[PDB]
Amino acid sequence: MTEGPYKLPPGWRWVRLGEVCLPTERRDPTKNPSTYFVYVDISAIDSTVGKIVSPKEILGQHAPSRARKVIRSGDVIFATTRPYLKNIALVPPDLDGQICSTGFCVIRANREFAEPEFLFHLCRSDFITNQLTASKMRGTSYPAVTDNDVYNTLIPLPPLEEQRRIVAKVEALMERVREVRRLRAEAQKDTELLMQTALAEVFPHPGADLPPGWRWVRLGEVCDIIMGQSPPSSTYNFEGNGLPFFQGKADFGDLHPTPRIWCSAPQKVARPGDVLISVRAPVGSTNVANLACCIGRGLAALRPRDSLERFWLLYYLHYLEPELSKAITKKDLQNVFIPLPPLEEQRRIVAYLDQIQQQVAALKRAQAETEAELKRLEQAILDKAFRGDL
Repeated sequence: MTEGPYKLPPGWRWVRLGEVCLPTERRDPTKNPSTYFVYVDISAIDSTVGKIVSPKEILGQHAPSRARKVIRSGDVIFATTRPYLKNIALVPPDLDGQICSTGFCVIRANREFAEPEFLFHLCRSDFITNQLTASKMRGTSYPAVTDNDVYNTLIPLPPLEEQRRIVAKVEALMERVREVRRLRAEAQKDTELLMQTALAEVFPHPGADLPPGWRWVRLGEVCDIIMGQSPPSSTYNFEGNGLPFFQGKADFGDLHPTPRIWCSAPQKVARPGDVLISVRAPVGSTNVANLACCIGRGLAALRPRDSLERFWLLYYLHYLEPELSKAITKKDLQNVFIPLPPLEEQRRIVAYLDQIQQQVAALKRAQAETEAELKRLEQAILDKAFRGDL
């Protein structure tokens, strides 16, 4: 209504960006051929945080044709090409009187109405991007975004004092985001070390001391071992005839293999529970069977006897992966020594390792890629800022 795009706190007002900007000028550095100037092009900007980080000092003689807009301390420069990339930055004082590409719209705050830092953060918002119509679907001969298009966008305008307060809150919030990323990185490192340390303790070299009552056994003693075989070609089908067939490591998923092809003549069978292990090319890699299935040349299946927990075996094989990864013969597998606690202690220790393993996995995923996390979290902060909610 009278409220504009959305309702602002008391005392704020809606204006076009241009209404709080000043005129800007151009200069041809080639007119002082022996004079160095500093040039800010698109490549000079880190779009993730909106900072001029790599401008180039250039001899006037060699000024690029786009090098014509004079920038001043506190200007915001806003690329009119691909605006969604956020090549948008605040000009520091060291760059006063230097030059940026004509590809930037130069937004110079009229300090009677707007703080440069407030304009900078405002201009990084999707709220501005989303107003630039020439960025949306284009028909024949539609012009690209112009400087006037940018100056014409609507912006919420608090009093100067509140602008400065909002700038401080936005910058502090963004710094906390960085702090958390660093912390996560540290946790990832320490948690991985924890897992590695825990496995090394419970899985000592054969013959090493084990708590009384544990025994060193050969896997063959507490595990049925089945070497996979290639059935006759022509017994494979996709009609669900027989059992899913897994040739080798390639046919393994994150934890369990997913059925792709069947074999009507199941030769070597693995059941739910059994651990699958690659005995071929990438030796030692592991999965667990979740369905009755059959295995080929590339796999062995290990079926724990009653004195051995599936997951104790799995952790051990994973811990041994570097050794196992130098084919693998039945006798090899049967001859592997494993320390064997009573079932209750295997389960107690597996519960502990499971907690760490889940934490390592979570920490791995919780670290989002940098450019995306920073740009989209920035946007969520700006949305709060420009509604008056900070």
